[PDB]
Amino acid sequence: SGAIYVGNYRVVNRHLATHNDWANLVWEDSSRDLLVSSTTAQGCDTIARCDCQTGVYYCSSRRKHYPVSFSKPSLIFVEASEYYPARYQSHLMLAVGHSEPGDCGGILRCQHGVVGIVSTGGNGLVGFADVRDLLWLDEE
Ligand SMILES: COc1ccccc1NC(N)=S
Ligand SMILES: COc1ccccc1NC(N)=S
Ligand SMILES: COc1ccccc1NC(N)=S
Ligand SMILES: [Zn+2]
Repeated sequence: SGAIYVGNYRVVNRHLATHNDWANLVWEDSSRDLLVSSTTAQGCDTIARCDCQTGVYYCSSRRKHYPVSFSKPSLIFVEASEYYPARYQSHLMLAVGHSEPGDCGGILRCQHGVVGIVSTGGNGLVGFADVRDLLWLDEE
């Protein structure tokens, strides 16, 4: 689990979105595994606006943060999970690292702020759903 809190937006994995999230939906994209919902309070997080390929991610299944190098957001043929079938998951970044379902929502961060959240795993890779292209998260 885990979320990003930027202004009056809450950013979660679409597959972990709550009823409250769907009842307060701002935007969702199955292809990206992202959902954003409205919030009443303001949030602690700044979104990275950058093309960094190095950062640090939180892995709940290790209670550890790991420094990683990661690929630029791509369309990545992700194998079936319990939430999605095998297709092109878009805006996905891959790194060599451990990942489990309960790790989805872990933050990846660079010097410019939050880059994305854990979305995929398996075979010694971790995939992150990028949020740095969602410029609208910074206003209104
Ligand atoms: C690797 O993360 C950082 C490094 C230096 C400054 C800021 C950050 N990012 C956040 N605190 S979200
Ligand atoms: C980080 O999540 C995964 C790890 C391994 C395989 C699949 C997934 N995706 C899920 N949504 S549970
Ligand atoms: C061995 O840990 C898992 C268990 C089930 C699904 C995915 C994982 N994670 C990796 N293989 S990175
Ligand atoms: Zn950066």
